[PDB]
Amino acid sequence: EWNLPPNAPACMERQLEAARYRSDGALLLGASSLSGRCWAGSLWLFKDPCAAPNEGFCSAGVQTEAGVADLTWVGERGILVASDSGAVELWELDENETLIVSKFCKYEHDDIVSTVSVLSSGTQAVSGSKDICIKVWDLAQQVVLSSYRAHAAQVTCVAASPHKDSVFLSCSEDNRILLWDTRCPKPASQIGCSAPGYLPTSLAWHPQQSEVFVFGDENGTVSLVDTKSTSCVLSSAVHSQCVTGLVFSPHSVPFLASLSEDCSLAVLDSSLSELFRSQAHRDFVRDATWSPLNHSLLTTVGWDHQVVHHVVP
Amino acid sequence: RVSSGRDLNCVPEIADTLGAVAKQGFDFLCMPVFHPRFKREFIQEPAKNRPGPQTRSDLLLSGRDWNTLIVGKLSPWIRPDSKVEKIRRNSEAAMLQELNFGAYLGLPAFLLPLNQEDNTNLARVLTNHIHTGHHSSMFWMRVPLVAPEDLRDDIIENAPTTHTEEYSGEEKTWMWWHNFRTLCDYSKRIAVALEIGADLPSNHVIDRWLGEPIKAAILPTSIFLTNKKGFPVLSKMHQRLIFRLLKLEVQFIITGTNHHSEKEFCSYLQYLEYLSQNRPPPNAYELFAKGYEDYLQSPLQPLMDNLESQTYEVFEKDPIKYSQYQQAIYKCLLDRVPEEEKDTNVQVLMVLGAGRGPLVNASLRAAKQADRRIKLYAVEKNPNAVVTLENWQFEEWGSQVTVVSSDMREWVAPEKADIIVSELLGSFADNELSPECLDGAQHFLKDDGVSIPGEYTSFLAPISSSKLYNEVRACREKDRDPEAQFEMPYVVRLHNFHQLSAPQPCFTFSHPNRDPMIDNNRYCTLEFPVEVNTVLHGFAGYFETVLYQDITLSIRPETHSPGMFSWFPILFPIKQPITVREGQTICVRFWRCSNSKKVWYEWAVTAPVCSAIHNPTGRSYTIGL
Ligand SMILES: O=C(NC[C@H](O)CN1CCc2ccccc2C1)c1ccnc(NC2CCC2)c1
Ligand SMILES: Nc1ncnc2c1ncn2[C@@H]1O[C@H](C[C@@H](N)CC[C@H](N)C(=O)O)[C@@H](O)[C@H]1O
Repeated sequence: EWNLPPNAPACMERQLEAARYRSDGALLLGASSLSGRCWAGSLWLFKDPCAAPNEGFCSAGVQTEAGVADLTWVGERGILVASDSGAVELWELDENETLIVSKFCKYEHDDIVSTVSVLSSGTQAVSGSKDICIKVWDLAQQVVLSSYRAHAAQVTCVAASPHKDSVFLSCSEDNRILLWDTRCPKPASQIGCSAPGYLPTSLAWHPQQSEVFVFGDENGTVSLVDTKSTSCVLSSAVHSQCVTGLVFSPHSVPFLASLSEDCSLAVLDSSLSELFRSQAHRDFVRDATWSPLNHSLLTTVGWDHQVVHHVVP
Repeated sequence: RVSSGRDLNCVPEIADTLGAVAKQGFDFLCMPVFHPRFKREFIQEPAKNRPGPQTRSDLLLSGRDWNTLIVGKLSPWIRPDSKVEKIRRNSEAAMLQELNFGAYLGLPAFLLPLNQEDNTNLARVLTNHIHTGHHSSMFWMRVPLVAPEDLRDDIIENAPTTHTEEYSGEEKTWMWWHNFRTLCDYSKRIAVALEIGADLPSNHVIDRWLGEPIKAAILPTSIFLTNKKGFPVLSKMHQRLIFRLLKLEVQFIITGTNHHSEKEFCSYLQYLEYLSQNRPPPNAYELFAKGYEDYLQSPLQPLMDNLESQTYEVFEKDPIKYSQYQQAIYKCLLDRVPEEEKDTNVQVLMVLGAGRGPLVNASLRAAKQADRRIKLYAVEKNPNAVVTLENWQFEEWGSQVTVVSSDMREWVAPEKADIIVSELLGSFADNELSPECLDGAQHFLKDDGVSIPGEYTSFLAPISSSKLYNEVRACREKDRDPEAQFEMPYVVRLHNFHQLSAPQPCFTFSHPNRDPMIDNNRYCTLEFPVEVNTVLHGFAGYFETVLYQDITLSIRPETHSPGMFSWFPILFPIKQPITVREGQTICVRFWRCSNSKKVWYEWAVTAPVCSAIHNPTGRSYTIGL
């Protein structure tokens, strides 16, 4: 309680959902209250990454109406939020960067919005929900351009391609990983290994090859997939439980951060061999973000309310 | 007025949320009891030892509010039938936890989804919970008219939506529910929350839910069309389903966000209220039968027991049965005595089973309408009704009516009758032993004498109803055969059922019966063409009767008499439900049996599969002579 600036809440809810480093080195935090009297959420900015999760030494903060199931940076001051309320909302950062103010809040999904990703241009975004739909957004115009009901069960993850504004991945509990291209009349294409295995839970594009990606399944296995091959290249049983997220390092030859509900972090090479493992968390590990300033520094958040900074070999 | 609720998957503050939905006009709320995203671990450390609280407090609402306003929802992450063992285990425990919490709170209902084919383990865990402790919560199964896989946009290049139509394939959703409630052994605690879609399926797969225990109908906001003034309305075929559901009486549940931001949320509800206010009002029949829906009544013993004063009182109010009888006597008098004889020929009329005397009055009204003269006998075996009769004949009727206190099979008549009038009919026509009674009494009808009624015919139709099948099952008593409930017919205002084929004639009786050897025993085979997939739970009985010539009474739905509440259908159940496929023929066999002391029915199904012969020997049900 050193400061806690104007508009920022006095307290932060226990369940840390997302952590995202900005290009300038500042750290974005998304959090939910998943128990107790109030089931809400909050957004936080920490220009001092070591100061988190302490509400006292924060740059900015705000309370959302409902929980934060997912979020992402929009450029440098925009914050895009996947909400429990069914709404997708955009929060615009202050010019002094001390207030987080709502820009739009659009109630378009019929259920919890579980996943969001910003497309390469930064003008458009794709959201995924439990209402089984996937939606394409115009961020400047504050509207849905396209709505897609391709899946047969709730949407788990949507990930925009690094460089193509019309391509994105999506996976659902209907056991489908879909490769999208909204230029086609039939935009979705079912991509997998050979035989349908365990439900896909997490997706990450390669930061340099817009043609390869990794997917984690609910059984703790991480796999490498080539799009132009449609064959599963390499796979490893990384975790003992569901893989909830995958984040590549900003390195030349990138390392892969892998988080799981078994409360552990893993860092793997390009051939998916284990380099580092952290059991520093006592609850679910929810997000991982690599430091832009130090490329061997990696930050993880969990439902244990721990913000942890790792040093990776 | 409709009873409706709001479905929500997001509740930041239970106090504020409930207030808002109440102000909007909803009767109840469907909400999670734990946070939908709050996945809990039960087995491996450290997530297992996650500091509490696990959810919010019961103290946040009054006991009354939990009991009447809240419907619980299972957490969407709970997958008891997952292929992953670890997820299977956690979901088993999480389901029990959430269910126990609902029971702890005293919730009136709790929602669980059927969103896939295999729900075996979900069924097992729920069955296990039902048989653990003491609670009376309803379990609503959320199941859609159309499966999500068969509703998806045709937008996957390498996986097209199989365009070739499938009659059975479009019915898969009913088989999801059917299998579930079979595994749970038709627990009376498991009902249906049917999810309506934008594309209503083909009309048959809608029929499928006819006769299932539907307690709620879920309407997503996304299915609502918008009119010229920007208000939510429904398609003509959607209105059709709504009216069918209103007739069945179900609760409606609005789900999804408000997709019409120009107006309030109560507008969706305003429309349902509008639709309910716009139904046709109850007819004369539905006003008297209003509270009898699917209520099973034990078979009456017409000869061994005596009817209560209040029983006679109710039926005497029938707007059609008596005037129809008056007209039948009116037509018969004219036909029997020509104009030139209107003062010389006095017709002898005998009311056999006169009750409290309304048919006697009907006979008097008929004679003074035909301008003919009659002599009345009023025979009644119920000595208590005889009281009413003799007070009537002293105060009003006079010597024109001779009251006889005896059984018609016994009464030694002083003279022979021109016309015998009787109303001895049960719901299956001959199930109050009208044949046997009029047979023992016809010896005092003149050789050219008329019997009113002249003849009667019973009818049968096969039916589907899990609702009624459960009601019969629940009629098990101590100190008798554990399966006797299934071997007797019930008088019931059939409501939540599906008729699987058109009624066909069963047994017929004519009066008088100048047959040399009189035999009332019967054996009849009926074949019922069925054109839907379904489950057979029993046979609805109806009847028709010829009073005189073209004057008739009927409870057969095709030819039913307007306003006549006096008879409800009968239900003949069967021990075990029988699967029937589209295009198959149901073959039933009915026997009418008897000895000197009693009359009973025996019945069996021979196709598509056999049932056990029901009620052999009258071991479970007879009607005493
Ligand atoms: O069908 C029913 N019972 C079978 C009897 O054979 C019906 N008849 C009707 C005419 C009648 C008249 C006088 C005395 C008894 C009876 C029984 C029945 C049972 C319970 N309620 C019924 N209808 C409700 C009365 C208001 C609607 C009909
Ligand atoms: N074998 C019998 N002999 C004389 N009366 C009978 C016999 N069987 C039935 N009844 C009487 O016939 C009546 C049948 C009633 N459904 C009709 C009552 C009356 N006629 C009415 O329509 O309101 C009952 O009052 C019975 O008690």
